[PDB]
Amino acid sequence: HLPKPTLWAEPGSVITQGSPVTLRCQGTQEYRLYREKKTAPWITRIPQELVKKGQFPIPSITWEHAGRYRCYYGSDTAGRSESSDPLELVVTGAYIKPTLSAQPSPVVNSGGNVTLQCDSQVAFDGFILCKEGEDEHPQCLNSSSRAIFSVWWYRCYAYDSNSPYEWSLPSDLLELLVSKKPSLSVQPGPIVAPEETLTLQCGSDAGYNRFVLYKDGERDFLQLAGAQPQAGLSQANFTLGPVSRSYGGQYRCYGAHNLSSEWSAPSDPLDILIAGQFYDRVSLSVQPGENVTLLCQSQGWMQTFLLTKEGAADDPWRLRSTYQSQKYQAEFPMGPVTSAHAGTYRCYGSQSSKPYLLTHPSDPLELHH
Amino acid sequence: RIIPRHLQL
Amino acid sequence: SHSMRYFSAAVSRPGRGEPRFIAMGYVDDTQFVRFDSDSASPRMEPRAPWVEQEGPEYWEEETRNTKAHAQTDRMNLQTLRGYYNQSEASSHTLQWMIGCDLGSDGRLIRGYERYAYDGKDYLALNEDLRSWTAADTAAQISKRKCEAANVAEQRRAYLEGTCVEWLHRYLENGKEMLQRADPPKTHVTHHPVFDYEATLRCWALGFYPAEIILTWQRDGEDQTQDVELVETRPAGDGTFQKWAAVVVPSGEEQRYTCHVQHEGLPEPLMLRWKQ
Amino acid sequence: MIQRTPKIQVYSRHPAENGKSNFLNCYVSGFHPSDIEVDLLKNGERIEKVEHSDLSFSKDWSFYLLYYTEFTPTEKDEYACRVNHVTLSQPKIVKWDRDM
Repeated sequence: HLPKPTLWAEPGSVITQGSPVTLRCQGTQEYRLYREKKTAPWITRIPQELVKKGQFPIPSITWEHAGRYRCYYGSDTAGRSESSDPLELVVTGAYIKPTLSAQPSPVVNSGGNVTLQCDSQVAFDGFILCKEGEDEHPQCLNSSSRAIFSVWWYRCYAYDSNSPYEWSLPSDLLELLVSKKPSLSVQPGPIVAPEETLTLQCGSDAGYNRFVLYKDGERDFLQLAGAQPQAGLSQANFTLGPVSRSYGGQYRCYGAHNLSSEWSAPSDPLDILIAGQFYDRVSLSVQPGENVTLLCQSQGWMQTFLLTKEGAADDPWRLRSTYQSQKYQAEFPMGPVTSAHAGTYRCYGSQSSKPYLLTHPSDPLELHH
Repeated sequence: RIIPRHLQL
Repeated sequence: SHSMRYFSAAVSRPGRGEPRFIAMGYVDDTQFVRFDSDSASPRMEPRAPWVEQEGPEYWEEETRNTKAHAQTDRMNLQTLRGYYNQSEASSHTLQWMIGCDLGSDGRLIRGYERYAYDGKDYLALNEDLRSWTAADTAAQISKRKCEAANVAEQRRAYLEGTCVEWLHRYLENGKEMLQRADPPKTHVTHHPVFDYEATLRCWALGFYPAEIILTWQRDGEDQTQDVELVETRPAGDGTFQKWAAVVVPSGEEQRYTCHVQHEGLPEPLMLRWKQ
Repeated sequence: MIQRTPKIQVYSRHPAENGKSNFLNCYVSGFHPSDIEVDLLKNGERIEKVEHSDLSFSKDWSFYLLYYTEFTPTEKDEYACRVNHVTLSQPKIVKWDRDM
């Protein structure tokens, strides 16, 4: 009769439209529930057999039920107790689903902060970021068509302040993201033609099973797979489809274990370059135990020139170009062409404003001694 | 009395 | 203090025909002129008694200019679609607002012309009536056009001239209906939510014009933190209505008063629940 | 492209008293775009003789509208307003309350 009771909802206070819920007040048996500002007629229809036990079942929730509820009890000596803490029963599904996006990257390492923004096409004055997970119920926190939050699975709702207990449809589940770092490799090389196909082997010697691939500067994962360690290393082959001008960039991969969901440390940056993105071609010539030095030139303004060898590639030689004879060139010293270098060579051109983009390959230079 | 001309954007 | 405004809206419907153009005119709530492109014969049709007394040349020139506005705004829909690189299958809305405000004396104090695209401000005419304000880089193009043609001079000429003059004329032809001040009929209602709490609601019905101030006071002290205040809604017969409710504990309900202020009131009113 | 969900008010023209004629009003304000369906419901059934004011928009470019029809209130007769809009993934039904 003295103390305030407890008021909660099962299975929760945020319910999808039509789904059942069960309000619950608990003090010693004569409870009385009410809505704060507008009387809820659905309460007066609950059987007294349930009201005596603090069970207020809602067989199928609708918009007339959402609101702020309180509960008090006690009578007939020092009767009234203070009202229970307010329970804001919410119904979802009123509007379209917003878009949850992590800025600037969904990959933070540990003990850090990330910014999660909730975008919409309807001008609302309220957005909330409910944090999902496992059987411990999700928590939530309040905020023209954008909301900014700063912190297992997040998802955001949108609501109009004229009906603060009728939220929008739930957004799509977003999952965020310090072991020994994996290894990144690509075959045949980091330079790839437009219609060509590429693949990225990623694995480490710390015993992971599932690997993921992330290009620096992109919303979500690009691929995901699994593997098997026994005591040493594991490996997963990523697969990028027909490449284009938009595929060039820096890539990193990560790995995880069979059951746990905490990932590794970032791999080393893998630079993927795309060729054939310029019309002005290049020219690989040779100036001359022979102390030789081949030259790579072009007509268009190329900031840097690359040099590659069929074979030993994954070792591009990038030099700064120079202006000479109304053309742009770069001399690559070979010195004595031993039996080891002894290769077919190609050279590319590149502008600094388009770093991960190259021109067409030069015609192959058969360089033997 | 409405304005005679509309603007051309 | 009065004013006169003209509104327009052009909505494109791809695959469903030519974009629709609607235009309307008000004196300070009061629609007196309506144009619809989806009507049988699109004309500038009257919507108030004090405007039907105008001759047929009036309606003839009004309909002519309004048709020119319709075609011009349809070309604007196509043009702005070109500015924003938008698909030809998307529906878009272009809104327009012109008007002039007359102070207590009767001389112009403010005039404006505004353009919106898809519910967002696009191009505004500044208060000096000689400069423009663009919202985005696409609106800068329309701004450069208005600066190249120097249409701010014709716009200022309408806002300072024709707008004020015809506002006076409309006010004199409609003095009995527009320059009236109907005070709100007021009463306070009581609604229990449960024991130990109640809802006091202060009503103001059938008043004109629309502006009104409803305030709740606990022992002569404003309570504008825990008050529901609905936006002024029309009754449907040219009048307006509004209420304001506050939640009070049972017993302390005589300490609350509703201070209501309205133009048509000879002096501000103070209300208290009577049961 | 800015979208705004409509805000609904279901009210009577004059104070409600059973038996005496009155006007049921559904004032729908603050929505964008303008395409919208509004229906007056009596006991859940659609009232057919429903009129509406001329479509206009507010200062913030959001449209507003007023629907109305003659009716005689009763102790048991219930009225509501069903508004469907692009912003609403589910039609909004606002009941008539004599105290609001």
